[PDB]
Amino acid sequence: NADVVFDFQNYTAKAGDEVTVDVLVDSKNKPISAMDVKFKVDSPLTIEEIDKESLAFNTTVMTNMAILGANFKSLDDKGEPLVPKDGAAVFTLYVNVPANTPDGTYYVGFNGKNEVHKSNDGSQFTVASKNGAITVG
Amino acid sequence: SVQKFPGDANCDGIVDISDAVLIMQTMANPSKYQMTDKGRINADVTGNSDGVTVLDAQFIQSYCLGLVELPPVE
Ligand SMILES: [Ca+2]
Ligand SMILES: [Ca+2]
Repeated sequence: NADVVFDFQNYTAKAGDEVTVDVLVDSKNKPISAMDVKFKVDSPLTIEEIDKESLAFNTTVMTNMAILGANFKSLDDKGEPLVPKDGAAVFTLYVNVPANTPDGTYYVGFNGKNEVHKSNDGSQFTVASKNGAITVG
Repeated sequence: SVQKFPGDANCDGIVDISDAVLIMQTMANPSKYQMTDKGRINADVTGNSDGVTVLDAQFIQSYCLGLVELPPVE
């Protein structure tokens, strides 16, 4: 069973809407030192922007929109890895639903990179994800 | 001489965001967190051999995102 589980949450939209996706995490109150991830969404939806703040960790997220990549370090003022703030977005994504999107369910999630680091030595947690359904009607 | 491995602050044989974490920690609490002599050499990746600062940690983050290249091995 995964050490930490991301909840992309579920959303409803109509064609033409922007959806704000708040990605939550449950680490079972374990601390996390850093994340380095990539995102995707089912076509024809697009991720238009990755927010540069992580509310769960009160830190700046570095992004590369060309690969939908994002990373950060999550340490307190003495360098200790942080427990994520319960209920707070770890990442926020802004998703565009084009005007001509057919009715359907379109998933947002990770795209083959989802690193969650434990410490300072390369050790990582195992990771799972759930939800991320954007139901367009 | 032993060839350096630019980016590999923690000397685990790969460059990834844990290297940025170690850099930050060594400045936040030097009593608790240190780099080895090799790690410190490895960690200075930008700034023209100015020493290790937060900009080195950020450069490793950029590298993990595909935005920059690490400096030459010596
Ligand atoms: Ca390393
Ligand atoms: Ca430097």
